[PDB]
Amino acid sequence: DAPPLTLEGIKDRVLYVLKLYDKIDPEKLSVNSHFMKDLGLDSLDQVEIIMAMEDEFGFEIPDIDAEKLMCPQEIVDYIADKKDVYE
Amino acid sequence: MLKYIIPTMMLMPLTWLSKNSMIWINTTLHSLLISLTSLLLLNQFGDNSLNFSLTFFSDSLSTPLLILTMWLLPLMLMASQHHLSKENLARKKLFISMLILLQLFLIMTFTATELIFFYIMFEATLVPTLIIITRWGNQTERLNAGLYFLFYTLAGSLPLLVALIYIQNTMGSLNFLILQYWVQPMPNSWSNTFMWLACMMAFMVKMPLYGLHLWLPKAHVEAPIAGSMVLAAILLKLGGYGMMRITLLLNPITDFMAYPFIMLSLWGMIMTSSICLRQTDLKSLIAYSSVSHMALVIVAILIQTPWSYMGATALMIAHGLTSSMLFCLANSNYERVHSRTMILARGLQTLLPLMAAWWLLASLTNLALPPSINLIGELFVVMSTFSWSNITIILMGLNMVITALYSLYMLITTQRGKHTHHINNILPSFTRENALMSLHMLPLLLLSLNPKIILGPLY
Amino acid sequence: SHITKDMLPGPYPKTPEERAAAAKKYNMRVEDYEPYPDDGMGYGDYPKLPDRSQQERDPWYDWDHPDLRLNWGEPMHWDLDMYIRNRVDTSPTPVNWNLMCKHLFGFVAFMLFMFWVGETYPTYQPVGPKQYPYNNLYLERGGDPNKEPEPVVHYEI
Amino acid sequence: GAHLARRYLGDASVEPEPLRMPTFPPDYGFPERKEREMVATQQEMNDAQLVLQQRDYCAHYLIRFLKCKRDSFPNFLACKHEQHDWDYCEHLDYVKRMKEFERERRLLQRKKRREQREA
Amino acid sequence: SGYTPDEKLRLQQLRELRRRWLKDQELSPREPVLPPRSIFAFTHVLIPVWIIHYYLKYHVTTKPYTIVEKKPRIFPGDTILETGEVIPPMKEFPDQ
Amino acid sequence: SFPKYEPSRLASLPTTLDPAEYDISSETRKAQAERLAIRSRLKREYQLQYNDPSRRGVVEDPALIRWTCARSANVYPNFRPNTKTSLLGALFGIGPLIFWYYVFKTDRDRKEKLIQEGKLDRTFNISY
Amino acid sequence: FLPSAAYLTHQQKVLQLYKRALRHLESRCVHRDKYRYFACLLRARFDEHKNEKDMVKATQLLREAEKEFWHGQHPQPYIFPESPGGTSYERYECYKVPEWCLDDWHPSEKAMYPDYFAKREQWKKLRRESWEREVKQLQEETPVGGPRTEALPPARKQGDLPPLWWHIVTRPRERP
Amino acid sequence: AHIEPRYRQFPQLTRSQVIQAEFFSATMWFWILWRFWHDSDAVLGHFPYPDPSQWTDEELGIPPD
Amino acid sequence: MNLFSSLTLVTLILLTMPIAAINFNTHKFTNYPLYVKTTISCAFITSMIPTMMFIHTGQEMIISNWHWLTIQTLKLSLSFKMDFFSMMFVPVALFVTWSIMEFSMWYMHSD
Amino acid sequence: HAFFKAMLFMCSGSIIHSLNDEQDIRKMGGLFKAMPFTTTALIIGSLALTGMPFLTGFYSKDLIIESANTSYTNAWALLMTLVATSFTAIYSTRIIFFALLGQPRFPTLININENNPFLINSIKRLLIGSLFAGFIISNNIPPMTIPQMTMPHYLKMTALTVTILGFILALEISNTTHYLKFNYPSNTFKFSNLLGYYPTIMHRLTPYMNLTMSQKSASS
Amino acid sequence: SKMELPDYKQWKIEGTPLETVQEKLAARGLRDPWGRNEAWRYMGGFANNVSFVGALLKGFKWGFAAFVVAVGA
Repeated sequence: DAPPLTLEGIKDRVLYVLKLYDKIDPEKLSVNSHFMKDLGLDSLDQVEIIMAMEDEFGFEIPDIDAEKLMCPQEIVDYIADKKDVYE
Repeated sequence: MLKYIIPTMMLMPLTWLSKNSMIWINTTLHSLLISLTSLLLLNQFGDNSLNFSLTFFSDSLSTPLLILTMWLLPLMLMASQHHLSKENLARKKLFISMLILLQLFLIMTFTATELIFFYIMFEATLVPTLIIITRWGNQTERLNAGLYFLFYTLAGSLPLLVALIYIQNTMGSLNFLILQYWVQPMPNSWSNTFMWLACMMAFMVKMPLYGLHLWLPKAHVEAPIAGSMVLAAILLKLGGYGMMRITLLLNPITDFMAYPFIMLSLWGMIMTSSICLRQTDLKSLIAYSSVSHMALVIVAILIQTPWSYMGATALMIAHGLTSSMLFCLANSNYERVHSRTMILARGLQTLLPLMAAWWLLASLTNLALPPSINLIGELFVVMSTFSWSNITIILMGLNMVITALYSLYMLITTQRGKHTHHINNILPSFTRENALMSLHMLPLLLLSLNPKIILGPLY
Repeated sequence: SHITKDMLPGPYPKTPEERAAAAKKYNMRVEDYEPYPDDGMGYGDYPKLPDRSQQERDPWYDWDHPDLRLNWGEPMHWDLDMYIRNRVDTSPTPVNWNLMCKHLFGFVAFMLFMFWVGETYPTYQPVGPKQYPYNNLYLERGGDPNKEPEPVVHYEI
Repeated sequence: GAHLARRYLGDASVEPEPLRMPTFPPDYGFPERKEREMVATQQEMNDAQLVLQQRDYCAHYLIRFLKCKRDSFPNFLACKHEQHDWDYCEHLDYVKRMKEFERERRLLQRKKRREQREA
Repeated sequence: SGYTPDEKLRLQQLRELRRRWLKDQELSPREPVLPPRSIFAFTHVLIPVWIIHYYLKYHVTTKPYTIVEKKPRIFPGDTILETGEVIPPMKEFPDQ
Repeated sequence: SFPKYEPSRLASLPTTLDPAEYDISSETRKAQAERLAIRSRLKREYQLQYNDPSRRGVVEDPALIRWTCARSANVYPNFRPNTKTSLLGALFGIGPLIFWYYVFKTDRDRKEKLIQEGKLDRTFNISY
Repeated sequence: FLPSAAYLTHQQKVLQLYKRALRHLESRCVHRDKYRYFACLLRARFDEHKNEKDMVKATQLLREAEKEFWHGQHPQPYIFPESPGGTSYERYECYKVPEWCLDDWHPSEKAMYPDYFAKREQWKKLRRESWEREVKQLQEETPVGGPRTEALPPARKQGDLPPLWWHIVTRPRERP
Repeated sequence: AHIEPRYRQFPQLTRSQVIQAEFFSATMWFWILWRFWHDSDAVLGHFPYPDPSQWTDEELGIPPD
Repeated sequence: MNLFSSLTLVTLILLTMPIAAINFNTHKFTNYPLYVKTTISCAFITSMIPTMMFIHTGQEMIISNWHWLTIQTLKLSLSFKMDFFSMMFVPVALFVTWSIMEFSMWYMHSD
Repeated sequence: HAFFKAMLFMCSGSIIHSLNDEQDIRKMGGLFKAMPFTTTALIIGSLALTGMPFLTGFYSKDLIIESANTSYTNAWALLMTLVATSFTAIYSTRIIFFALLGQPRFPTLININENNPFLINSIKRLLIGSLFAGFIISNNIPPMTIPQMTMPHYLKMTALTVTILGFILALEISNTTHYLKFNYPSNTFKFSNLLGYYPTIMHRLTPYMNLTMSQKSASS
Repeated sequence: SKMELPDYKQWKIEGTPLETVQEKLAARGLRDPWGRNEAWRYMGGFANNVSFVGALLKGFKWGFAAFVVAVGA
């Protein structure tokens, strides 16, 4: 029970499940994008996104962090911290 | 028997006129030689005891205890370094010669003929243990420990002398055969009740019984490992040996006058197994375990069945080995961390991956794993007490359940689940402690194969 | 080493200096220091805590001691040896406690009463006893080689 | 079945109690109808070490069953006709026991209710 | 709320340190370690079988009250293997 | 729609339906700030005396030492014999002892009188 | 009970309620489509009075929401098999050996793995080289006479490592 | 070299595991069909359960009362 | 029968080698799962025979030896009895555990 | 039963280690044709539960309940075996439906593999065991009791009756699970799900009482 | 460690329970779901996974032929 994770792979999987989400566009979907400034979605659907990451990868993230991710790059960084992603 | 007495004397000036890095091999080698020498003893057969003099003799109760003592000495002597090897040479020699004089009075005590000689050698067994635990008590209340120790054992064992002198000058001499072959029943006058109360109460103090068990825990949590093993194994089973001998007299009133002590022992066995489920200071759990097993011993002594005496002596020898071993493992853990507490030192399934095998083996002997001797003892005592009464088996089984639970809690508390990861000083296991474990648990399994030796006079 | 005045003699009174000393000593809030009080049960002057505290303390805080929820400096409630997880788990229950005990006692009482109703009223499929060939199968029960013949027969029906 | 429901709900007189079935004296409507042959040779039945609650009727079918099973052991599926016939004999024994039941049932019912509803 | 910049900077220094450590932990010098320096069924169902078959004749029959057999059941149409005499057959069957 | 979750000594009260967490006065904010400050300073002292590369031994927590000394050695001082202490002592120490004592007297007197009659099942009762 | 502040806030309290109710709705509802329907219905129910300028009516509706939530929770809320309470709860803790060990080996096995132990020795020299001055000065330098927080500042000054990092970096890899 | 993992699509099946899966299911069903029909009649009891004993008064032994 | 008692006692004694083997080995065998699986399979094939002999005729027998503490009017030896339950349950348990040896070869590959 | 549930546990562990040791039925939903060796294995096992007539599981369970029916019973234990056979039917069918033939709800990056010689050998060996060994053992027993074999009508049919009504009852519970209502706990749901009340009450009351008495009365 | 990313705007949800429940929630008047996620759960080798009695009817597709051959045997 050890499939190897990598940074490009986790970036692709997180961007896949963000692009599959409804009320964003596949055009203006950047890695360095805000969940507050440019995507314009609210905190509620932001924590729906946080729930999507928790339900995909298989672990909770605490609410001391769920205040303050707000961008996909720090999402990738935080699952990189939970998983310690090197071979 | 003087063939065993006089080399135990001549092992003492050995320790004096050996030098630095020279006392150790001499003492340990020659004490193991004396262990073979008393392994030669076991000849005892059939009709009676065997008389090693006009002065000494051996019952078959005395042979396995005597072999246990001369087995337990070199184990103890190797066990009592690394906590005094950095102390002075003269003080180390004084410690070793104190243990040798201690063993000498133990052999004196076990090979007794007359009960007055037995009493003199009883308190001569007492006096080195005091000096050892007070001089190396290693904690702030060794004062109170030694004080409680000596005053309980003397002031309980004081009128025993008066009762034995009274028996001496009412029924002739006090050879165990002439205590036998001439004993007549003594009716229920109150003087007989006080005489029986005096003798049985002095040995009640030395077991301990439940109302006088706080003699014990300070005297084991504030003792060095050598005095703790001496005290637990040899002194408590020596008290049981003494009551097993002197219970030959005064059988026609022990039925009428034995009712409160049995009930005190039973309810206190339940309470003591309960009290060692929740305490800290891991060293003390073995002490209250010892109080529980000795309460079961006292039930077995005051009921007077041959089944009961066979179970009693098996429980004595097996619990002596179990308690001495488990004290040695607790000393190993205290050598690891300077705590003595229970919840601090944790983990240790990863680290030291075969120390846990010895903890598991000791914990399952204290569980009374069934081929071992401890289950043989406990089982025959339960059989004899169920023939005594059709009701006491509730207490025995509830003792079994709570004994299982606290022994297992001792196992999986300190050595299961997670290291506290601020320890970072424990060394991998030395060859010495592993050798001590191997000296404990080879003879217990080898008697588990062939246990017809250790059963008592009523074999 | 260890200071002599980091031991703990005597209860609460009097209120200014002793409560100030216990607040400096046990590392607690001043007016949250609670002695038991002094009913003479021993107990020293050690604090009362909210007493459950171990299926509490939600496990994502990332404190120091991972299986005890310690933080190296809490005053450590008196009955902690009964409160290590693996000993007593006082979770907030999904229903109640009174509802639990009343429904469990009711179900077990009803099932044992129906067991008694079964015990007084057996079933049987309507059939007489077996026709044992030699005097209710005599001489092959407990013994009796020539003591007493016990004559009883069967008739074809 | 529902016979036990009748025995628990209705009148418990006319429904007979089990384990105390012999109540009425024998051959009350039979007279001279009995063989009870039992030619199963009890000494041989003890010689072959049979079981308690098998020292009973239809025994010689069991004797030949064990005999042919021992004598044809590698023929693992051999003895089935004797097994079926022993089953049929014990079926007739069970039928005879049920007939004994309802015999004593209808005797108790019709006799006692006839006498105590015309007397 | 979000991170402070100090937490972000401290956290990225820990990113670099944890990644260097974990990349060091995968050892690969192309050599991890270096060395310093019918029979089953035959032995197991013969040699303990031979020893137990030697044990179960001699010593176990010199101990007198030892391994004993609940008796082979004889049937009324058979004969005795040992000396030889028959058992009488069962009698008449009828009305099956 | 719900009987408002009566608590017990076993069922813990969860963090949601307190309902004291929703009457937030300034005193609760002050207490939470000071409690975070205490936990901050204790974790600071512990982490500075935890990550030292020269530190060989254990960190030697005074909390565990203080709790153990309060638990064992600081019982017998302090004490006064109260009505509650003496009552519970003579109840939970002497009551079960005298109860088990009387019932074993009863069982032993039954068995002694019954085998004095001789009508016991000791036709073979060897292992006594 | 949290490291950052003395309380969560009202906002994150409502947020944790939303996460818990949504998770319990997962544990209640299979087939995922009616789940998606009911999740959007719950989102609308929180959309009904999101924009209350009031506060006391908001927290009273929060308490009544907790009542209708605790009445309507699930017996087994769907805990993931990595979470505490869940199926794993440090499942492979058998091999989560701390790294203060592995230096107490015989030098035969230290000859078996040479490069790893050389690099580990320079790790420990990196640890001791910047342990006293920078780390203890940054700890006894910044805060108030009471610390009053459980965060800690980085080593943004010039060079070396942020303080108190050894038992944070050197952890088990959570699947060995 | 061995089988691959894929992402959010139906996994591929090699032919061996699926053909022995269908084989084992079909052989269970063949066994229970052949065993239900060959001799037993294990659902039934092979012998007719009678009425209450025969419902024949003046048989089984009574007097005309 | 000498064959019957011999095969039952070697079904006992085949479950005695591997524990003392790796207690005496100190050179870590690679084929240790294969070894435990094949000794359980050999125990199974030795246990299939006397059960078939049991149903074939009967011959329902007890073994009893090495009495220790034959103290009072009782005695106790190591003794076990081949009737029907202890006779022909043992192949089922050995067969089940042999398949579990296979499944635990695979399932515990990564420890 | 031994052949039976050894094969069942082994199939379950095959599924669990196939899907990254996640083990829960929620987040497992549809795994039929994720290779159907294991799905075939579990439907063999769970239909051998209650004894699809007539397999190895038929003989034991159904001759036991019919012999209990033809016995001087306690008139309540018969109804207990009735309700218990119905219950074991309904959770067998529910666990097959929720495990295998639902809609697939399990997280991505699938790593399902059973092309594995040891696992196909073990599952093969135990389905071959649990299909034949009940008949083989039950055939050649020495007859140690008298079989009844003479049952009334509607008392031999009742085994298959209860198992079929259990299948239909779990089927209609499944087709109500297809619906959408978000129903509420009615406390019999809670009594069934939460172990009802016995481990919680005993494991939170019996440790607290003996250790309340250990601290106050015994030790201090 | 490549994955090739089976990508977005491909699912296009249409899966009949999700589409009809977005119909029902549209008639309710919300029209704000999570969206096109679960079509990987509702199509592919999925999308009418067989009903429960079908897994029990699965047994005789190779079964009846073998049974008729054994009847002819």
